[PDB]
Amino acid sequence: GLFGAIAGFIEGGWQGMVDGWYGYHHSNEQGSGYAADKESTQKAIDGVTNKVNSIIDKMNTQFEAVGREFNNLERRIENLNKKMEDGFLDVWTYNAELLVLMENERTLDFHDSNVKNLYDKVRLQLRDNAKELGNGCFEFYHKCDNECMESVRNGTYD
Amino acid sequence: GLFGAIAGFIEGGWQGMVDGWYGYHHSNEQGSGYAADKESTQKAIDGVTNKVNSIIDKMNTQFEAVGREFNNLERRIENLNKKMEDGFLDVWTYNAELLVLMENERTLDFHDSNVKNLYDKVRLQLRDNAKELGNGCFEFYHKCDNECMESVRNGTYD
Amino acid sequence: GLFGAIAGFIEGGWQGMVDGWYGYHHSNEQGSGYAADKESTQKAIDGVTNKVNSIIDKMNTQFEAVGREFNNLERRIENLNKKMEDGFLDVWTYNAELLVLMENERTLDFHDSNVKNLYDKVRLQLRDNAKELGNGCFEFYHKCDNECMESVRNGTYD
Amino acid sequence: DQICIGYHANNSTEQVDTIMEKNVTVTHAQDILEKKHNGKLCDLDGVKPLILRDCSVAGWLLGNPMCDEFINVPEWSYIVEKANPVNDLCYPGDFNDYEELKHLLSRINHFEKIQIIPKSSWSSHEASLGVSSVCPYQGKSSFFRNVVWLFKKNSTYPTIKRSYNNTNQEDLLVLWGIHHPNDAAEQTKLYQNPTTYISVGTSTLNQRLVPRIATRSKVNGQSGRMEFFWTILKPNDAINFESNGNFIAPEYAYKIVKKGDSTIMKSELEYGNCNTKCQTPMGAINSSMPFHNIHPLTIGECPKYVKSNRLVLATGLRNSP
Amino acid sequence: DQICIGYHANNSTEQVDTIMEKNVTVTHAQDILEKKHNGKLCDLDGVKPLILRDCSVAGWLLGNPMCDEFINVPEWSYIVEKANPVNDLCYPGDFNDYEELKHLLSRINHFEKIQIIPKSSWSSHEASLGVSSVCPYQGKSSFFRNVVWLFKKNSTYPTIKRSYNNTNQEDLLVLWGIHHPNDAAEQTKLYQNPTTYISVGTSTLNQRLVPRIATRSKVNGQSGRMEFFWTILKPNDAINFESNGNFIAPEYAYKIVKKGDSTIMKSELEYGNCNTKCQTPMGAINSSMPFHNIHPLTIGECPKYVKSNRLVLATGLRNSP
Amino acid sequence: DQICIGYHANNSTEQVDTIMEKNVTVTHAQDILEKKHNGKLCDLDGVKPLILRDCSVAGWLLGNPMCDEFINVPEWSYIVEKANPVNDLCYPGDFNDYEELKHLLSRINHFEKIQIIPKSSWSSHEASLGVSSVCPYQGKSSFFRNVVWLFKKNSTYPTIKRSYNNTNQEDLLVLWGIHHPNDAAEQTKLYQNPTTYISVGTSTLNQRLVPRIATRSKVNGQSGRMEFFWTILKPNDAINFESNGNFIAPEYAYKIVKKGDSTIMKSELEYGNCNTKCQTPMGAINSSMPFHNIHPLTIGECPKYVKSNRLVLATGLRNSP
Ligand SMILES: *[C@@H]1O[C@H](CO)[C@@H](O)[C@H](O)[C@H]1NC(C)=O
Ligand SMILES: *[C@@H]1O[C@H](CO)[C@@H](O)[C@H](O)[C@H]1NC(C)=O
Ligand SMILES: *[C@@H]1O[C@H](CO)[C@@H](O)[C@H](O)[C@H]1NC(C)=O
Repeated sequence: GLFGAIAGFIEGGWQGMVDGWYGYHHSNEQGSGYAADKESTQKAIDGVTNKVNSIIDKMNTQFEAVGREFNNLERRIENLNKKMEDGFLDVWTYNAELLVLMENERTLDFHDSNVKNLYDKVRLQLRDNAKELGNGCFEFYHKCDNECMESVRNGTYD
Repeated sequence: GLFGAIAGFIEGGWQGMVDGWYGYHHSNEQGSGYAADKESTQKAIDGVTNKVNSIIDKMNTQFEAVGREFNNLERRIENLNKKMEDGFLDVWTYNAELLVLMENERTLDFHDSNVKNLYDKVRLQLRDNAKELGNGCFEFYHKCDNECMESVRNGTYD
Repeated sequence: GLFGAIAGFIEGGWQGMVDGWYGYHHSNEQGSGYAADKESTQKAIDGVTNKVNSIIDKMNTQFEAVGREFNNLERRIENLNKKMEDGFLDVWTYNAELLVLMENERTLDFHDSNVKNLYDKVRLQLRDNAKELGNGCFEFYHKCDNECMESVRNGTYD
Repeated sequence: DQICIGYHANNSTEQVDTIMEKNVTVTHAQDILEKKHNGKLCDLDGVKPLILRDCSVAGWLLGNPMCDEFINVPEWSYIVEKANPVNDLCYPGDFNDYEELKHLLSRINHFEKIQIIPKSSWSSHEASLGVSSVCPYQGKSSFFRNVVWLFKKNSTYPTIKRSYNNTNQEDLLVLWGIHHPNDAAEQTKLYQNPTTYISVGTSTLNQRLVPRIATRSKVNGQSGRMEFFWTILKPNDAINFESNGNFIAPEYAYKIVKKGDSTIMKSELEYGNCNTKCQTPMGAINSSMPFHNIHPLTIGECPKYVKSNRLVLATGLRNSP
Repeated sequence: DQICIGYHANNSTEQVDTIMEKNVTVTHAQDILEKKHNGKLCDLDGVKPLILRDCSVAGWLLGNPMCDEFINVPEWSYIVEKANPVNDLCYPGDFNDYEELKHLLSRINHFEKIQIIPKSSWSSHEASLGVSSVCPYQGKSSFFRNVVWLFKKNSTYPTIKRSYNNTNQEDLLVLWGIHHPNDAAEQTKLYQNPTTYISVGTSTLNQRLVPRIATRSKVNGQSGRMEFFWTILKPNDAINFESNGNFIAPEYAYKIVKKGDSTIMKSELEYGNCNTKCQTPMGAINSSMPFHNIHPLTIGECPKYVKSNRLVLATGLRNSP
Repeated sequence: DQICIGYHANNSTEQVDTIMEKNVTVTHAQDILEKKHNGKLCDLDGVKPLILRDCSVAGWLLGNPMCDEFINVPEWSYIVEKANPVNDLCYPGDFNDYEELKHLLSRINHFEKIQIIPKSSWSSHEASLGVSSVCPYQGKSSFFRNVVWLFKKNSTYPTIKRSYNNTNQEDLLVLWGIHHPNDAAEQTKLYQNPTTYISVGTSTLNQRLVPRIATRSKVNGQSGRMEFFWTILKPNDAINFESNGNFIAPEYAYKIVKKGDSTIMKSELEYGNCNTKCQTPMGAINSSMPFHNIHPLTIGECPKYVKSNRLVLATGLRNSP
């Protein structure tokens, strides 16, 4: 991952977070659990959905083969016709396969980026008040209670 | 933004900075204002200018339609000729539209990256001596005066 | 560089590190030297090797020109045949040249990303215990001895 | 007390390819390539295709006696023809500009057959005797049903001067023929006159056919050859025939009432009693995918054909093991 | 005391598209698609096109009496012809290999007309009588100006043996014709001889034309047809004519002095008294953009045609609201 | 005590292009475009090409007396022909459907020449006299070696009725010709009969050729023309000839034993006594690169042709100065 978060400094994903693509795990005296970050998740859903649609429609004006026949003494133009129809099909197959390859790489990176930015949003707030463990987690210096946990996710802390 | 700076942790741009693409806002007892970072701005101008030129010239060897006529009993090769001319025009329209789409995404990311790197350049120098607010700004621990402000932009501080 | 490490905050590469693409320079009372990070280097070798192979094979189904002849009164279909063969060659030249251009940009960024992530891996461990100089280096607060240096590269420190 | 950032993993086994890495397992993916078809030939948007079966286009238009199934066909969506139809050109020969005609058929959905010259109208020539063992119908010698093989009457073949004008508002496809005998005695026997011609003319066509007497291989037991011609007679134009022998004359012609969207596909498949919005020569497609890999030649609302075995987009992220 | 990092915003309303997001407002953008034209037909690089108006290429080359505007035309940049020119082939017929000739014209910028066979040189045949009410000039019966319709003189049509050798250093376009009468009596009236031929030969061409007598629809009041042929006579080659009737003979031919870069465009537009470096059949382009969407067929220093409605590159960054 | 992160630099001077930056120096790169060839014509995979040299395909198939080098040629990989071979069609004329034949040759690797009609078998006509000063062999008048120019014997040219049936299991290429004299007296001198024809027929072909007597430019000292025709005689089909003069008759035909992968390339180069896996008309390629820029037309295991001067991938990182 270009951004270093997914399968990087965060070793793996969470089976326990069914709620969305990115979110938080909290743990304290009151207990522990997962909460998805709906905003960045939705920003991700829109981006990916538009991408698919863009991919689909840019390919909607493509080459259509048209049945065309030739007699025994029109071999040259028949062959011309064969090499032309095949030429375009090859061009478009290539276009389709390459776009998918390139855009798959961009989609994986996009998710990686969203995770890193979410990490940074939480880091920029916690500041001194938490030890950054180097695994996606922040161990608090001071006790943090469920409302204190809302606060971080909320974006309003301290 | 993949890099998290533009319309991310820096909420919006500055109408008051007319001088260049990226720069600084300073505020102290002596006053306040904007100063563009000419170096990264120029690095950005060159990159974008070369990109356009590259885009323009890679498309300079394209398909040219050539008027071609056929009688009432050459419908097959006329149609061949029609489907061939249209095939290439479609191929090149697609190429043009896709390049622009992909390269627009790269240009927006490029700017985002330049902003983040400029942020990091300033962060790496200020170190302990400033509270990182989490909005693009550094509140100083100690008084900083216009010459002290030059110093940060200068790249030579402390 | 989109990631700010290569020819960014790390001003230049090391002639003295012949061992791999990315690694470490250490300096202490016992001496000084280079050690490549084999894991990220190998991750980089695999990525780049697959890329080349992918580039090579997506272009393996291309247009082949086929010698084709016409008499003095078949100028229209001869010209058709000329503009068709040239059309595809132009399409594929463009595809080849563009892929290389785009993928060269991605390869340089990929290396930049690997360097930054390696920097971050070391930063996340050293924490308070080292002054981050802002040039790729960490000056230690406490004496670090060759085994202490293994420890950082090892990923197990403190 | 800890707060952690993380991302979704699941039990997904779906894989995507990238330039740098193949078979990356992702939490979610969208397959965009249709690989399934139903293997049948179907109605297109409710409208049955014209499935020629064992007949060829030539066998159908000329009226090969074995192609009675197609004496009057309804509106069609597409036409299906076998690679090598047995029922074509029963009396051996050539069909002039056949492929240009076939091309013109791809832009036609309906024909209406009208009598342009009645069989019962030939006064100085015999009309009921132009039959052949090459073109059987129910065990007996017969002939193409839309044209008339005319012979001499009472040892005479007077010069034919005939004329048809297209009253109809539609373009009219007109077919006629010429007989190339194998010897001078056959020319005598059939037409009396030794040297013959057929002249055909409209406002665009300027034609004169001269019979070629030559010895050749027996095809279906015939050494003679028939050579067939066609033209499109515009509205309010007339077609003039003049001949003194060897004339295979039009009895019927076809009014064109053409939808204009159609194709002749080559297939060995039979009718499948199904309906579809997208047909290929191998089978029909019912899919919401943007691409398919079934066959290049399709008709209807159809996905884009690509030559890929696999097209899968990543939507989710890299799934953890 | 604060120092902040930031970026430029402005009052821009320019929008760009990306794969993930449409209509992103950017501080700066560069439009690269030209959408405007001037709607006129113009001189190309100073050089006026040949605007045929109501004449067709055939009407111009053969010398249709109504096409006197083009008796001698200057050097041209491109040629413009209407979809359906009224002034073509005034005496009805066909123009043999017409489209191959038109193709050859696309690689020609100048013709010089020279007399190869003088009208005043026919001794045993009449030359001033080959005129027709189908080809009027100023109310009177006339005929194609570059060819000669020869008749019998004093009840005789001796065999024509004629010959021209190309002295000129340039390739020469030579046109000739044949008359297909409607009946045997017309053949008698016009040429005396019942069965005719025309033989034409150079070092490459081996030709014999036989007239086709047939009854056909009146086009412009004529049931006869004219059929026109052409060839390119190389330097120092000779063209041999031999005929005993039905011969439409060359009076004039065209020397080719060809720039070699040209096209025949189809347009209903008239001359626009303008100059341009890039011409389309819809209008001229004066642009510094790399792409345009006006029309596929252009000539000159021209942007690349694409079928897009919009091509805009981002240069600046995402503008803040 | 310091630990630093860093990256590899070297003494590399290799450069790559990107969209935003040209000539970026990288530590490592892989050139993927082959720019070198050996400039020779070589054997392909061990198998020598048929290098016609000064002969044309027509000159070779018909048996131009100067093309004896190719009387019986072995299996070939590809064929090489000059732009303008001197030894073609020594007695001037045309070769009917020549380009369609050339196309068919591109799918053939071996011919075997068999005698279909012996020279020693003509009883009522002279066979040893059909020779010409246009087709010299060793200073003496000669003629195409695979066909026979037949004349009248003892002031008579009886009607020829000939027939060949293809016993062989292979398709057979059969060539024949017709002579177009320059005058009626030559027609008399050569064949006696004033008006002639040649009729050719198989199960597919229905042909009658009529000689064209006309005066034309001398090409190689001849005003006569020869016109050559060909057909592919299927297995177990027969070819029927009937003529009363002007007949250039087949002595030899070619059995087709065709590999099916070949091309006719145009080149002025001679044989280079080399072996290769990839041949272009300019020279052979021995490369492990995926692309090359030598020439569009190649044969064998070949890289993809592109029109680039340079294709270099970055593998390493940006090298520091
Ligand atoms: C064809 O017949 C119609 C019906 O009378 C007539 O108006 C038209 O002129 C005719 N066209 C000819 C005679 O070519
Ligand atoms: C054509 O005329 C020129 C001028 O005398 C002559 O040199 C040339 O040989 C002639 N070509 C022929 C007779 O075919
Ligand atoms: C050709 O000759 C073979 C050999 O006898 C024969 O079987 C075949 O029927 C012949 N074909 C004809 C006569 O067309």
